[PDB]
Amino acid sequence: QQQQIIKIRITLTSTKVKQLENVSSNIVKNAEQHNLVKKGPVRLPTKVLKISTRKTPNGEGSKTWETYEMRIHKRYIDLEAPVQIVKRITQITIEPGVDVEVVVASN
Amino acid sequence: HKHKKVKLAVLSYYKVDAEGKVTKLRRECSNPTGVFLANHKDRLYCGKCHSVYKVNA
Amino acid sequence: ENVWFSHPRRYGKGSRQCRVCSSHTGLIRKYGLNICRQCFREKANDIGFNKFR
Amino acid sequence: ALISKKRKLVADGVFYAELNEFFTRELAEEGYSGVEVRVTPTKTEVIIRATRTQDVLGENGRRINELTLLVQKRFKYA
Amino acid sequence: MLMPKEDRNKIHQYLFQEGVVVAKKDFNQAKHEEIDTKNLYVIKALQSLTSKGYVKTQFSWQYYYYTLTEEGVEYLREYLNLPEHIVPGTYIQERN
RNA sequence: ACGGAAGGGCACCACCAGGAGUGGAGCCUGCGGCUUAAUUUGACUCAACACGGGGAAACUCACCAGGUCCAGACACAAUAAGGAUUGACAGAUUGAGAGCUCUUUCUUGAUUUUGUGGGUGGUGGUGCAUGGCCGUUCUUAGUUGGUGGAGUGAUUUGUCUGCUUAAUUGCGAUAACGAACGAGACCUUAACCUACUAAAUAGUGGUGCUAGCAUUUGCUGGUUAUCCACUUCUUAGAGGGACUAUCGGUUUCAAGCCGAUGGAAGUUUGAGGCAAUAACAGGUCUGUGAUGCCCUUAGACGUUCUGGGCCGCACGCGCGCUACACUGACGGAGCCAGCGAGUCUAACCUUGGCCGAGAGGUCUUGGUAAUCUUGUGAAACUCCGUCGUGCUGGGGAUAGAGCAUUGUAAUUAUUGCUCUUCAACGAGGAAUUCCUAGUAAGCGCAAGUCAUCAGCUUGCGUUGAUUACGUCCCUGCCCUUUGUACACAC
Ligand SMILES: [Mg+2]
Ligand SMILES: [Mg+2]
Ligand SMILES: [Mg+2]
Ligand SMILES: [Mg+2]
Ligand SMILES: [Mg+2]
Ligand SMILES: [Mg+2]
Ligand SMILES: [Mg+2]
Ligand SMILES: [Mg+2]
Ligand SMILES: [Mg+2]
Ligand SMILES: [Mg+2]
Ligand SMILES: [Mg+2]
Ligand SMILES: [Mg+2]
Ligand SMILES: [Mg+2]
Ligand SMILES: [Mg+2]
Ligand SMILES: [Mg+2]
Ligand SMILES: [Mg+2]
Ligand SMILES: [Mg+2]
Ligand SMILES: [Mg+2]
Ligand SMILES: [Mg+2]
Repeated sequence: QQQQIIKIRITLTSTKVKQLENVSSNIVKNAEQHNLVKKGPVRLPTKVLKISTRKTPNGEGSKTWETYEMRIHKRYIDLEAPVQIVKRITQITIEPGVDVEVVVASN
Repeated sequence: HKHKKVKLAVLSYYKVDAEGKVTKLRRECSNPTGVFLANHKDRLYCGKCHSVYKVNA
Repeated sequence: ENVWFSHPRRYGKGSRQCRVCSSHTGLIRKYGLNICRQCFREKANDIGFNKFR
Repeated sequence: ALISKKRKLVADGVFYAELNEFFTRELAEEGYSGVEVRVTPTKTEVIIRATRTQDVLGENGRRINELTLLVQKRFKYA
Repeated sequence: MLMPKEDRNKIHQYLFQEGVVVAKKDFNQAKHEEIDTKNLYVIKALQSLTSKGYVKTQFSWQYYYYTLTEEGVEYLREYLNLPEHIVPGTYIQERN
């Protein structure tokens, strides 16, 4: 409760890299002036969701195909912080379009 | 395409002044919905027993 | 009181339909869209699927 | 509830597309323009971008808690 | 064809209890969520309400959104035998 | 607009030089025809014919033979509580353990029935009534106006002789001047970064700790409060980098073009995404709870259930798979990808052990995933052998017997496996397609479809040519001049 290590991992997933990198920057900064020992934001390979469809609602025409894409960007940060203050600072100001998962480890 | 719904009165109950007490045979059993049922040909139509019915008359 | 009103629809075409139009044909099942190809085209932008290359 | 990130973010897009069409069909005379979904911990807030924000809110909150009831009932939200 | 009065009551009371119903357009579903009756029953009961008024109906992706009307609240409260205007039924209930 | 008029251009959906083929065989698959109870349909040059994401056992399904049900709102007039209506055991009947209908007598209770209106549904009609979308003209390079100039006018110039470009891209010429759309720019992706930010979900070196060797350090197995360090390789954010740079040649010495050097990169750096105006009676009413109108709506063209058909086979055509062998087949050994996908929102991707010739089974495991399947140990390929020019140990159609798996169900054989049968086919006619560099071609793999099923498609990597950097001969398209009695425009 009083200055105790937590072994936290904050996993950030999104389809919008700009805001995903804003939240990542906010986390790293809040670790910085709070003097943490943190493992920097690890960027996982982008996942490209591809859907290939015929363009024509019927079947007539030249056989033209479309490949729609969704890009999923995944990052995660590891922190060793007291639970109360980081919970207060990270529960709040959750930017839209970014899914945040905070998980405790026993490593 | 149904029963005629004729003006049926109470059946299986004979009278009340039948020289001189009420005469209703087939004393009250555990079938209240007592009540009289269908007999087709040595059979009775299971009307209330959702689980068990072991009786023949 | 109706035992004759249902035949198995657990697998195959008849077991699935578009969540938008209820069509069993051209259905996209990747990632659990369960939308037909025509409706996906008309709705890909606000699902998050875009054309880049 | 134990879903992969791929299928989760696809479902989130499909949720948005259905919400958008529902509001398009319901909020016609209300001048509905678009919708935005912010998912915060313990609460998901749905912002409806509309021209006349009076009739969409009805009187004392009419047609906005009706919509909240409909949205949570279709999408199984507590 | 028909519909038991108990099921029609348990749908009307559910409708009046919060003002809205959502029913997936799936006949044969045999169980609506949070209404103890057939999905076909809720769809047709609410359709009978809609045709005579009393209810607004919107479809939107196979799901049958149903809303009570200000004139159908009076009919439902007379139907369910509830105190007159004592219970709004139940839109303006807590937050106000 | 058209021309069996002249000129100029452009383009491997044109040709030249060639490569691989296709057309010939057997199979697969779509189409017509024939057959049929039905063999549901739409589309017919490019711009129909592995297309409708169309790999149909049921479902899908629209068709055929049948059987149910109403999921016919609502309003009005009757029908009823001396009961408008509902549902059934058993038997007959029925494909049926459908009370469908009868026999029967129970059950239920203005929830319904009948008629009238009025609704609803419909993969019913009409794509020549429409919307949306898509395809095509055309991915070509084209379109438009303000002011000015020409003309009574419709119209015209600008928007062009030439040169140049992939480009109406430009340089120029110039009664035009300055502009807008389109092109380009842009965006995504591929290639470079020992420079930045960091990583036990990526990797590497030491070793706290070891450890197994053969040896005395080469190969390796292990732990990150059962260690230290780092970022080259991987990842992805921010940036940088190319601008055809430099030099030479050539050009009306301009736009540009060519060569060399350098460079990760010099074909618009490669490939794509988006993509103007005006149109087509192009396709789709069978994607849509898009839709007008017509048709139908209870003995239904609504919906469901059972069975069947969609696959039916004198035949004609299209996309294809496998081949005709030794640049090979077969056996053994070597043995290397990239793009993916994946279950508790229920059985998905499956390691390992065991069993079985095999297909497969079985007991566990890990993975909601840079973590585990998975180093997807892929095939072609490489090496060593067997065969030896024989329709042969090429080829694997057809067919028999059996073992399995998916599924409610496999017969008209779902598919797989085993043994057996061992056809045509000896390189393919007239004709015809695609293609210029990591391309063609060969080779597989993942994904879509998907319970099962790919000989299909969409992508991905592996191996990796030959030929030409051109022309207007053929074909098509565009432009200019010209002729027209065409404008429903040859
Ligand atoms: Mg040639
Ligand atoms: Mg051939
Ligand atoms: Mg052939
Ligand atoms: Mg059938
Ligand atoms: Mg002018
Ligand atoms: Mg002009
Ligand atoms: Mg432009
Ligand atoms: Mg451009
Ligand atoms: Mg690096
Ligand atoms: Mg047309
Ligand atoms: Mg067929
Ligand atoms: Mg790999
Ligand atoms: Mg032989
Ligand atoms: Mg052989
Ligand atoms: Mg054999
Ligand atoms: Mg099949
Ligand atoms: Mg196909
Ligand atoms: Mg040709
Ligand atoms: Mg003449």
